[PDB]
Amino acid sequence: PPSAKYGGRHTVTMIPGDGIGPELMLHVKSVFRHACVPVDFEEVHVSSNADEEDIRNAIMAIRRNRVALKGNIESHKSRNNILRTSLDLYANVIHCKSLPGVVTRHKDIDILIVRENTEGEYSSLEHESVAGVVESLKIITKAKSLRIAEYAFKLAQESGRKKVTAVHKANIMKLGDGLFLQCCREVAARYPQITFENMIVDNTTMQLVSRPQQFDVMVMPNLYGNIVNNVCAGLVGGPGLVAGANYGHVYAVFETATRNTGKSIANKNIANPTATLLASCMMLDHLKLHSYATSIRKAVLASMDNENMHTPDIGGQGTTSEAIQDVIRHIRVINGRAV
Amino acid sequence: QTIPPSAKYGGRHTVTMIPGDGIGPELMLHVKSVFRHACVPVDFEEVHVSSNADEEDIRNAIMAIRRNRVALKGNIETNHNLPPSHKSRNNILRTSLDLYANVIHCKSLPGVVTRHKDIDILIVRENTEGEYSSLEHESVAGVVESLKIITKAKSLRIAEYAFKLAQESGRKKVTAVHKANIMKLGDGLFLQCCREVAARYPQITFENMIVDNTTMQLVSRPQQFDVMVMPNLYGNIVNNVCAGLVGGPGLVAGANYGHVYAVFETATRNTGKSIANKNIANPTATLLASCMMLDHLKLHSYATSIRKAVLASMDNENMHTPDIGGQGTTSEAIQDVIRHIRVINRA
Amino acid sequence: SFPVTMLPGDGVGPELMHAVKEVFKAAAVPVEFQEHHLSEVQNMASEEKLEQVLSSMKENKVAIIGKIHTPMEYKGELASYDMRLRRKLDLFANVVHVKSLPGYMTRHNNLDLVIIREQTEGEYSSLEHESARGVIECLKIVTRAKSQRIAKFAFDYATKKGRGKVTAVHKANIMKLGDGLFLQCCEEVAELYPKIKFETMIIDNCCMQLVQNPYQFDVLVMPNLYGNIIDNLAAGLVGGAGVVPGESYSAEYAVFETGARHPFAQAVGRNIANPTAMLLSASNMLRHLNLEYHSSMIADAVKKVIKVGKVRTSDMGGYATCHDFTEEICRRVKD
Repeated sequence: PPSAKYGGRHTVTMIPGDGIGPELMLHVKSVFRHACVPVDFEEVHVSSNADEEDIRNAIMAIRRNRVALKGNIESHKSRNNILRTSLDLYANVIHCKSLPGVVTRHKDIDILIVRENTEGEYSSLEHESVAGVVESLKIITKAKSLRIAEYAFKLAQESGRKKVTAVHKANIMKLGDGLFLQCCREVAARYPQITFENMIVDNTTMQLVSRPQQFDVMVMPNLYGNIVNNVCAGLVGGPGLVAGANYGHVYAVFETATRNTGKSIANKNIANPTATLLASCMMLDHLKLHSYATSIRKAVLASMDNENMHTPDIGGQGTTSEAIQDVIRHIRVINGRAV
Repeated sequence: QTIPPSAKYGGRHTVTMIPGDGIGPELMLHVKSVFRHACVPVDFEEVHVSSNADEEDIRNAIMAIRRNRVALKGNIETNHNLPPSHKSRNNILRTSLDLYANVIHCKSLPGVVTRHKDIDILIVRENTEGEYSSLEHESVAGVVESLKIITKAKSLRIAEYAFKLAQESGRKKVTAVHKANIMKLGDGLFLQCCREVAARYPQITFENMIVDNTTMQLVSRPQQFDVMVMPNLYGNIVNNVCAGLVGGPGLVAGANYGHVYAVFETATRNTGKSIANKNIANPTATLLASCMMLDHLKLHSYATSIRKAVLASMDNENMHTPDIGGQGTTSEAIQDVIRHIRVINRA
Repeated sequence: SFPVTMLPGDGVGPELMHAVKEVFKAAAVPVEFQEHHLSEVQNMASEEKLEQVLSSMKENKVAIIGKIHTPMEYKGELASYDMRLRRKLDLFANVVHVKSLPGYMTRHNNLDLVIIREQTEGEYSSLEHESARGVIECLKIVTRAKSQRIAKFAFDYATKKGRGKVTAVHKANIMKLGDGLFLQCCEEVAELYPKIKFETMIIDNCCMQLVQNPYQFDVLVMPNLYGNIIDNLAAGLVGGAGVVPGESYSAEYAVFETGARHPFAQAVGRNIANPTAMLLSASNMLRHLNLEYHSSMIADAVKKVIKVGKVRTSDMGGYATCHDFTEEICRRVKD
């Protein structure tokens, strides 16, 4: 079919999942309600109950709308992995930014990390050649490297960024990374107005705790992610802040940075909604509703300039029912639009 | 689908070839023999085509064409029509192949004297949207409605083909053929379909002409025409007429192109069922079909040395076939062209 | 005239070609041979002059070689050169005619088959390492591209030469996803040539049937490892490496070599080697060079002298020198 676009408010696949998404989604439903957002929702069920084909029908819903926003879930494979293969989603992005409302150990942060999802691989297989001996295989495809190198440079010219860096370890793996390095080197000659940098992952991690301001755009194979990702997550504060997204050649799915369910903090009205809201912010940014996103974006970061609207996972004492209704106030609404 | 790439193993391009019914086979063997003497790196995949079992087998016969993007065929006797349900054996192939453009090349022959001389014309027409409508329902008795169809999309695809033809070949004038003065919308749609692309090739002069005066203009001063284009309905007229101007059906190469696939056919669709194995049939068209088939495989060096030959053998009066007014037999012609065919570049 | 590059290879390689030289110089074939001497087989330490051999090969578009015998545990990687060369000329398809010849009386007769063998993939890609002390792990590689293409060449040869059925050889009952992938690419193509019946035989079970009733087969397509195996088994049936000719095409270039590796015994230029395999391949080379005159003469000249039987070499139940046999080829082609 075609992406459905009935005239007026657009249609987006909506799925809460396990964890606080259901509590989260209704609050983002209330955020889209208050902001008069002309975006409907088609909620879809997920795994740990309706296993196998039941999720596929919901994917078939995501097969319709080229855009969805989700929480987190959970031999064989994972549902998130099975989803991004069933949609060929090969561009996992996260936006790590300093927040004027929570002082960290460092300030002035704006960072976009993009990795692949099948390219990094490293989960391909393994064989017990003999008792106690295992072969694991790094898999570097020239195509997907170029394709994820293109997504990095195109997005940088779209978001006005200045620098894009290649994170690698070609000094030790002369071929796998040495292919990925020159793979980015071919792309960088086609975007000469953007400065291109390479860096060993070691010296890169040392620079994050010392000078993260020298990092605008960071591209690497998907293996190095969990390191750089969960470091830049805690660098701006941790999980409940950074907003994630999984793109594809046609499809684009938004989510939180860390895939943690937080099943411990369940219905306690405690968990930080910041990231789940920011996921809708750059999800509206994908739908080109920048007006509606620029409102919700500055609204939460100015509402977070208060210390009583923090959540326990970052150090505060307030609940979700407060800061949510509090950002509802900081959304200036005149005559049915975000002004 | 499961379609692979048509490939050329170490030299010889592998081309699909169909014998057909009547004159078809007895000519193809000479085309083989002509090639084989000319040392042409083209191997031939024979496929028995139709009138023996036109039910499901031919279809396994489609596949060979869908494989090698280039085929050369003779003709197939028309279906008895007992089925009377479409089923043009030739037509079906061009449907399941998306063969939209049909191209013939009427050129004058210095050895074939006609009423007019110095003629060179390339004719272009569609197949599934160039009118030629089927349907035709009976509203009530004594009343029949026919529904000629123009599609704006296939009209531009055949239009762009008319101009992509002119630039690559160094032509100078494309001339549309239509009856927009009677069907203002149908043929005017095609007309404005031509005008749109006509501005994308400004170097190529463009002109329109009514189908009526165009026919008159042929029998008087046909040299003015360089490239002509129309929907498939008016073709049968222009084709058979331009065919008879420079000679007869056995002198016009033909071709049905697709978006990728390319099939070579004779200018005149004559079964010849009455001249079966008479060693009589005019080969000069069928040969010319192989010529532009080599030109499409980008082997001009051989299509050019073949072309200069067949013009060469034809000029002696004795080689003409009966269908054009001669007294010779094919075997003499094929060999005389083979005589004319020198060892260019072999031993 | 037409110039074709000649790679003598190792062993009797040069001693073969010099007979094809005397044969050619006796049938006035218009072919000068720009000999690109010694593809290194440890006779001369040579390497990465393959492009120099390709360069004359990007010109003359066709060549005939001897055998680049391959060395053992030398050359550091001893990455097989031919393949290395093969990779260079992209010679994915290697085709070895097995035609019992009128005179030669083996344990099998009037047998006519044809072996089709891929040359890039398979184990021949030297992918080995040490997992731990004395635990060596070696790769088997199959590309569904280079497998679809050899299956593509497989049937198009069957139709071009009018053969009956191709039968794909495999061991996919072990490597269910390796040969299994290759086995699928064949059926995906075997369905495309429905005029041609198509079988799938487990590798060993073929090699068994090949000694009992190889007459049941027609065309055989397989990866490289099964190829180099079946190639030598088959040639022994027809007569041996002394008669069996071989061709290896490409996208455009076309190569003609001996069918099997070579006579294992080191006759080594004692003029006791048989030039037949070369000559047949050499005539099958003229039959590609559109000199269908010379090729169809040379074969008959060779095919006759065999059926005569008055002159045979060690491999064929007789004792006679190479030049003894070569002259009689030349003599029986002058009249």
